[PDB]
Amino acid sequence: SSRLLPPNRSSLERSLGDVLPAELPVPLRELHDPARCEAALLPYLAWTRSVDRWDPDWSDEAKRNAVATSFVLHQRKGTLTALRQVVEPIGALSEVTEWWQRSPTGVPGTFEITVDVSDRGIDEGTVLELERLLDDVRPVSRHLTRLDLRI
Amino acid sequence: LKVQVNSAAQAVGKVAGDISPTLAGVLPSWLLAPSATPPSEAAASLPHLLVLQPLTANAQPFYFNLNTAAFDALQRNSAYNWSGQVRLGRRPALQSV
Amino acid sequence: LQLAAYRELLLRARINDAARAVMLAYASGADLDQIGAGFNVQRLLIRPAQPEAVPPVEAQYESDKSLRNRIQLAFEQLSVAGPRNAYIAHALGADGRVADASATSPAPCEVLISVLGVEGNGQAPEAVLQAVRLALNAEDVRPVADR
Amino acid sequence: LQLAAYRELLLRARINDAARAVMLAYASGADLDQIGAGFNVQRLLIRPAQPEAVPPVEAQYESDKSLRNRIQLAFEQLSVAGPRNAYIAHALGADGRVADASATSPAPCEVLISVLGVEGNGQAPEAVLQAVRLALNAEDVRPVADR
Amino acid sequence: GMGEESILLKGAVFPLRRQVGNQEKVVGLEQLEALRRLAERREPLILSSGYGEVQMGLWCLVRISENQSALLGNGAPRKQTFDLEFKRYGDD
Amino acid sequence: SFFHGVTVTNVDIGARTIALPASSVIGLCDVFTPGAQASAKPNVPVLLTSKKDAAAAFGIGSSIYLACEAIYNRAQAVIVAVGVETAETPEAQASAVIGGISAAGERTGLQALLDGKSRFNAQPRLLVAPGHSAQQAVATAMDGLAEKLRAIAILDGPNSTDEAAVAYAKNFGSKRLFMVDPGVQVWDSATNAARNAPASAYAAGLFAWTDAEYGFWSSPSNKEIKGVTGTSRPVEFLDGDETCRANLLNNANIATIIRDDGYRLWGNRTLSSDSKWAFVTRVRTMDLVMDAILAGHKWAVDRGITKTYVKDVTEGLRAFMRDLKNQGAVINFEVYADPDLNSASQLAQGKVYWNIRFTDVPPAENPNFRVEVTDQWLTEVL
Amino acid sequence: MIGMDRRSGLPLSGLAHLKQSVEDILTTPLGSRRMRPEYGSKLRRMVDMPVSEGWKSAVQAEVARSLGRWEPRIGLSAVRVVAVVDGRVDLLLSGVFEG
Amino acid sequence: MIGMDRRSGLPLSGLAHLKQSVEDILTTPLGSRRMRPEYGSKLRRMVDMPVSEGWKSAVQAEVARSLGRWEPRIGLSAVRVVAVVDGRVDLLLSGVFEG
Amino acid sequence: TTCRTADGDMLDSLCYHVYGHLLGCVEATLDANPGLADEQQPFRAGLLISFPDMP
Repeated sequence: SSRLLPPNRSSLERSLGDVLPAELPVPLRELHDPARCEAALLPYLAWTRSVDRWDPDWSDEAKRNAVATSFVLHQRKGTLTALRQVVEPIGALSEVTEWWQRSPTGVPGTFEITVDVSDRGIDEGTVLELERLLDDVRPVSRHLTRLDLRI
Repeated sequence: LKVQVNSAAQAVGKVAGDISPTLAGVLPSWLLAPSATPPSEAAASLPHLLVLQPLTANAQPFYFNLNTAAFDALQRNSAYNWSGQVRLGRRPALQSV
Repeated sequence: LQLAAYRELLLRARINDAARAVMLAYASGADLDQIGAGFNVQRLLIRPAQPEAVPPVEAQYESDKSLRNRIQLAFEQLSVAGPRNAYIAHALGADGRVADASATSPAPCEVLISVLGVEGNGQAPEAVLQAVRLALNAEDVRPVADR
Repeated sequence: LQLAAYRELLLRARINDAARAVMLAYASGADLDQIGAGFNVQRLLIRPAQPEAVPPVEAQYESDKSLRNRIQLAFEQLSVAGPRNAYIAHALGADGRVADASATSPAPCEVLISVLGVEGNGQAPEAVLQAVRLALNAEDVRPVADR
Repeated sequence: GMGEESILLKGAVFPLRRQVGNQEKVVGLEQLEALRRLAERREPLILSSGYGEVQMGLWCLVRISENQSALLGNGAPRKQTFDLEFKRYGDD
Repeated sequence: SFFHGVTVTNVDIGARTIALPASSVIGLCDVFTPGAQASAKPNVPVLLTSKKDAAAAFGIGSSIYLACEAIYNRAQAVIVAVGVETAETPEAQASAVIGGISAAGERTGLQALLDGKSRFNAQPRLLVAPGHSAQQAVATAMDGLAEKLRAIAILDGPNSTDEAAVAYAKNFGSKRLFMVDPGVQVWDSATNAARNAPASAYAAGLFAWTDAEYGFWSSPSNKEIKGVTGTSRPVEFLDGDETCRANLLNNANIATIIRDDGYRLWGNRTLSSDSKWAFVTRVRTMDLVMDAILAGHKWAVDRGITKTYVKDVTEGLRAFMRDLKNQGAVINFEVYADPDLNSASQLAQGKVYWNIRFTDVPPAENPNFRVEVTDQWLTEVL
Repeated sequence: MIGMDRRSGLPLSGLAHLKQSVEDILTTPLGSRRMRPEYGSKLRRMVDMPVSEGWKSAVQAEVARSLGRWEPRIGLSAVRVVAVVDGRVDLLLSGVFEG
Repeated sequence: MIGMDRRSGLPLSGLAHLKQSVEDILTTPLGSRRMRPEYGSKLRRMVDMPVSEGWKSAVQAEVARSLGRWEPRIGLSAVRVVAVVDGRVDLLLSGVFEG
Repeated sequence: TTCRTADGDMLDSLCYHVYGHLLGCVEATLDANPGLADEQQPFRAGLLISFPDMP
C-alpha cells in the first residue's frame, strides 16, 4: 500500500503503491457456510451435504436451511422428528397417526402411516411431490405407500 | 508452445514491429582515458629523491621529494644464494644455486 | 517490486489461511465454529458466563483441540434405535438399572425390550416403566410396537 | 502495470484453484483425506507395500472418484434405522461386488435388495452373497428382515 | 570462535609487614602457598571484583611464579614478587 | 520485635531527595479522591520521586497516578504534585485547578506549585495539567504562572480533528507553551483494551529524560515515548513539504506524536509570536543557564560591594559559562561588567549590573543535503 | 546503470540517477523498507538534535556507513555545515565518484 | 519462564518470579537442599558479623558467586549499605536484567 | 513468544526484531497465526502474534 512505503515517496510511488498490490477478495471460507454461499454455487454444497431432494422453485431461505439442517435430517432418517422438518418449504405441521388411536390392533399391514399435511401457500398442484419427497425419510419396507393429505 | 507462441510472436512482429533499442549510455572517449599530462609534483622546484613508476606506463608516477614523502634512510639488503652441502670428512661444499 | 512481492505474499498467505479454515485438521478459533454449526455441535461452557463480582469472570469455553474431538465424534453417536445395540443405549434414561438386551418375536410390527433394574431383587418397578417409554416415542422408528 | 495485470491473473487463478480443491467437485489426490477426515472417510489398503522382495515395492491405496463416492455416502451412514441409501452405503463394504439397489414389493419388513457384482460374466458367487448379512447386523433395524 | 581470554595479576607480597591496624599478626609466608593449594584443585574459579561487572566468569588458574628474595637466615624471604595467570574457562 | 536471620524487604528504604536535578522538576495538577488510601491533603504540594510515592500519596485509580505513571515510565523525574477535589460543573472544575488565594493564607490549585521551593527544593520547570488544558481558562492560568515560575507549560489541545487544534493554538503565542494535541492511548491490564491518555504528561517525562541524559540544551522532540500505543488520530507524515498532518501541525507551532503510532514525539517550536523565541531550546537554555548561573553563585546577594567584588563574579560567571560552553550547552559567549549604567549613585542602593551575551546551539530540525560529485575538481561527465 | 526517476517516471541513467540513489539512502529511515531492514540512514534520528561539533562528526560517520552499504560507486569525501538559519542546517555532501 | 509463587500458590511468571528466584538463592544456606549441596548462599554465615568495609566487599563477592551459579538471567551491578539501625543493616541489591 | 503490537507495528519489522533476520521468517510467522494475513498490514493496536521457534 501507500502506507507500506517509506516516508520519502513521490506521488508516483504513492500511486503505484495503491495499484501494484491490487488486493482481491478471498471467497474461500464462504463455500461451506450455506448462509454465506452465493446463489449460483449453492447446489454444489447441497451435493456434498447429500441433500437427496431439491427443487429449483424455493426461496433461498427454503434452500439454505435444507443444506444447513442436512446433518440433522440425515442423522435421524427413521424418526418422525426429522420427518417433521423434511417438509420445511411446504409449511405444514398438523397431525400424525400412531398405533393406539385405532382400536382394532392396527391396520392389516401393521400400521403404515397416514400422516396429515396442511399447506396454505400453494393450492394448485403440490400433491405429487409429497409421496416422493418423503421417500428418503421413509424406510424401504417399514412403511407402505399409503398416504393421507389435506389442502 | 515453442512452436505456436513463436509463430504468434512472429505474426505480431510482422504486423507491428518492435521499437528500436535506443541508446542513452553513449559516453565520449574521455571517461576511460588517462590524463597523460604530468602532475604538479613533477614540475615542482625540488629535485626528486626517488621515483616509483609502474608497468602500464600511462599511470601517474609517485615522486619522492620534500613535498610528498622525503625518506631519510635507505636499507638495501641483498643476499646471494649459496647452498651448503655437508661432506663428512671435510669442509661443506658451497654451490651458487 | 518489494511491494508486489510482499503484498502478494500476504494474498498467498490469506489463501493458505482460508484453506486451513475449511479443513477439520487445521481450522481453529471461530473457524471450527463454522464446521461446528454445520454438524449441530456447539462449544462447551465449563464455567458460566455471567459474574456476580466486580472483576468480569471470562466465559470459559473448551479449547479448539477438544472441538476436533467433538466434531469427529458427531457421527458415532446415539441417533436412532435401529438395531439391538441401539435399543439398549437409547434405554439409558433411568439410573437404577444394569444392562439389557432386545428381541422381536414378529418381523413386521413388534419389538421387545425386557428391562431389569437392580434395586432390590432385580424386578422392574412401574415407575421406571414409563421412564423408558418417555424416551422411545421420538428416538425409535415411528411405527414400532415397542412392548 | 503490465506485471501487476499479470500477477492477479495468477491470483484469480490461485483463488479458483484453491476453491476447486476445497469442494468435492474437482478435488484432487492427497486432499480428500483432509475432507474425508471431516466425513469419517479414510482410504484403505488394497495390497499395500509388503516387501516379498525388498526392491520391488508394491504400494497401493484407494484411488479417487470412489473415495469421493464414500465421502458422498457419508451422511447416508449416520442413520442406523435404515433409509433407502443406508442399506446401500453399508453394502459397499465388500470388494468383489458393485453397488446395491433397494426395493419392496411384498408385506412390510421384507426388504428386497439387489446385490449386483462386477467381476466378469454376470452372476456373483453365493459365498460373496453371505457377506452382506455379516455386513448388516448392527446396521439394520432389528424387527426388519431382508432377503 | 572466541579464542583465549587471559588475566595476568602482577604484584608483590612482603611477608613481614604487619597486618592493618597492628593486629599482632604479620603477613605470612603461607599466604602465597594458599594460592598454590587453591590451584592444584584442577578446578575453575569465579573472579569477583567490585568495580564494573562483578560477576566475572569461570577462570581457571594456569601459572604461579614467585621471585622470593632478600632472605632471612632460615630461608624466609621478605619480598615475594609473583605473577598469576588465568584463562577463562568456557562454560555453557 | 527484631529478627536475627537473612531477610528480604520489598518496601522503600533510602532517601533520594539529595540529588534533585533542578532542570527536570515537574509541576502536576489533576483530580484525585482523598480517601484513607490517599495520604495527602488536596490543595497542598507533596514531593514525589517514584511510583511508590505516587501510590502512597494518591489513589491508584486516581488520575494523579495515571499522570505520575506517565512520567515515571520514561524518566527518573521529580514531581511536585498538587491535587484538586473533583467538582460537578466542568466550568467550576477548571475553577478548582486555577485555585487562588481563596483560603486565608494558603495557595490552592496551580498556584501551590509556586510553593515548590521553600517546601522541597523544587522550583518547577515543567507545568502539566493532564486533561485540564483543553480548556482555555487553565491554559491561560498555566500561561501566566509560567513567567512567574520561569518554566514552560506543556498543555494539550482537544482530541478532535486538526483544525480544532490549530485554531486552539491561535489563542496563544506567549513563548512559554508547548502543545501536543494527539491524546495518545496506552494498553491497560484491567480493561484489556485501549485507554485514552491526554498525552501532555508523556511530553513532561520525555523532557525530564532529555535534560538529565542528553542535557537541557538538546532538543527534546525526536526521542522515544515509553508506556504508549497508537494515537487517537492516525497522523500521516512524509518528506517533501506535502499536505501532511505532520507539517500542518508543526507549521501551526504544535508538536505531535508522529511515527509508528506512538514511537516518537516530533516538533520543537513553542507557541510564540516572536521568531526569536520560536524554539523551546531558545527558551529552556534561557532559563536553565540563568538559574544554573545562580546555583553556585548564591553568594552574590551578600559579600557587599568592595573593589574586588565586581571583579570577583565577572570571572565567576565567565569561569562557569565556559563550563557551559565546553559541554556544548552554549556556543561562544561574553561576560563583562556594565560600564555606563554602573555608578556610585546606585551602588550605595545595592544595584550593580553585569552584561551577559551568549548564543546557544541551534537544533537541526531541517538538515539539507546538497549532494555533489566530481573526480578531482569538476563534474567530468557533464 | 539505467534507472527511472522517482517523480515523473522518466528513465534517467548517468548522474541524475546517481544523485537520487544517494537521496534514497539519506532520507529512508532504517526498517521502513519491506523485507530490507538494514537499509537507509540514521539521519532521521539525527533530525532535531543540537548542532554541536560532535553532531557533525556523527553525521559524517553515519552517512559514510549508509552510503558504504548500498552505494559502492561513491567515495565520500566530507560533510560540512555551510549555513545555519532557524532550525535549517544545510550540509554540503561532497564526494568523489568511483565505479 | 512460568513458575509458581512460594506463598499462596499462584503461578506468576515475568518478573515477580525473577525476584523470588533471587531470594531463594540468598536465604537458603549451603547444603540445606536435598541432593543439591552446592545450592544457596553463604549469607547466613555473614549473619551477625560486624559491618566493616571488608564485610561489604565479601557480601558483593558472595552474592555474585551464588547468583552466578543458579541465576544466569541476572547481571549483578552492586550491593550497597543504605542504612544501619540496631543490628538491621539493609542492602540495595541492584542488578541489570539479561536473558 | 507471544507479542502485542501497536497501531503502527508491522510484520516484517517485528519478526526481524524477534529473530534477527528475515530469510524464511515472515511466512513461518504467517503459518502459525490464524487470520493474521487477513488483517491489514499496518496493524491495529491490539492483535497478538505468537512467533514460532525455528523460522
